[PDB]
Parts: sequence; structure tokens; C-alpha cells
Amino acid sequence: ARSDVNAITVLNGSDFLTTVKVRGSNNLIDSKSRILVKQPISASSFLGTRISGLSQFWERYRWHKAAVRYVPAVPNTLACQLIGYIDTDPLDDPNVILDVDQLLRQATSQVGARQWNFSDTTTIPLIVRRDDQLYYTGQDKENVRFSQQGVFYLLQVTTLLNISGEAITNDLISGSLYLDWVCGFSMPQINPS
Amino acid sequence: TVPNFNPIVAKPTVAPLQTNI
Ligand SMILES: [Ca+2]
Ligand SMILES: [Ca+2]
Ligand SMILES: [Ca+2]
Repeated sequence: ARSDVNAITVLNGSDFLTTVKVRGSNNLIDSKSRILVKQPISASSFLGTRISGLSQFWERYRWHKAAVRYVPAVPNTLACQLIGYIDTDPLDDPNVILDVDQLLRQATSQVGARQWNFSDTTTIPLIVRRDDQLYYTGQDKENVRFSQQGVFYLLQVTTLLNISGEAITNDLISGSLYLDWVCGFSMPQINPS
Repeated sequence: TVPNFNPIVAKPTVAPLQTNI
């Protein structure tokens, strides 16, 4: 019962991340405004979820099979495109980019990218590196390439408009993001909070 | 007998909303 053995505990689950909010007309004036979501895919980044509550009780993690999911809360009459991709290198910050087309293109260039209208649903797969490197579970520290295994950027390609042609300006909510994940934790512990 | 005098054809097509990609 007092075993000093370490082993990966690969356990599965699902979680609710947050509700997206298409930026609309007013709040959309430049490129960086078109970045709705910048959410690290570190296990311990989603506070109340089960994944993070578990992560708090280990040192390390590694997404063996993760996939962000979009579930719309709108009709099919509204119109706006969305692009989503998970950059496996956190320190790649597109916010510095001004040219919007350059932004969408460096997004599409990432392999796991996805484009979808905010009236249907699609899945954003996380692509896993090939070296077996484990990542630390605690809050982000001096460097990020240790903790974060990826970063989910959600983009607004077009402008938001309604049944009629008038474009909305009220910055409404379109859907919700879920995470159907499979992770492997290595070292039992407790992280400070 | 005179065949195919005034032959008309019909082929219905749907027209959905929000063709998605
Ligand atoms: Ca990158
Ligand atoms: Ca290694
Ligand atoms: Ca730690």
C-alpha cells in the first residue's frame, strides 16, 4: 500500500471551457481584435474543470488524444466564419501581426487548423509532438514550453450579420467550447495554490 | 402512331439554408 512506484495514469473525460463571443462590429476594428480566444491547452488552465482539478494532483501531463469541440448556440441564418488552430509552441504570438490576411494564413498553415461557420459544429484536434516530452502541470512559470503543450487561438474571419443584411454590433455569444481529452499524468503530488 | 408529341419533364431541386463547409 506504501508503494514508491511511479506510472502513467491515462484517464479520459470531457470538460466545459467557456463561451466564445464573436466580436461583432464595434469591438472589431483591427486584426488582434479578431482573436476571440487565446486559451492555453495546459491541463491546469481551466480552473473549475475536472481536468485541472486532477492535474493539481500530479507533476506532469501529456495529451495523448485531445480535441477542442465547438457547439453552436445560434440558428443557421446568421453568418460568420471562424478559424481555429492549436499552436504547439506557446511563444508564437500572432497578436503582433497587423495584416489580417497574414494572420489567417499563418493560422491555416498550422497543420491542425480548422475553419467552420459558427452555426455548425466541428472539432479542433491537438497534434502531439514526437519526442515524448512530458509537460509540467502547475501554473505557468519562468518559461512556458515546459507547462503549455499548446495554445488554442479562435479567429473571426468575417463580420457578424443577421437574417437581414445589417451587421450586428452588440458582441453576442455564438456557442461554447468543450474539450474531449485523454491525458497521462506521471508523478503523484500536490501543487501549491 | 405519332410518338413524343409534347413530352415535358420535371426534376425537383431542394433549396436549403446555410450550405456549410
Ligand atoms: Ca506555431
Ligand atoms: Ca525527451
Ligand atoms: Ca509543479
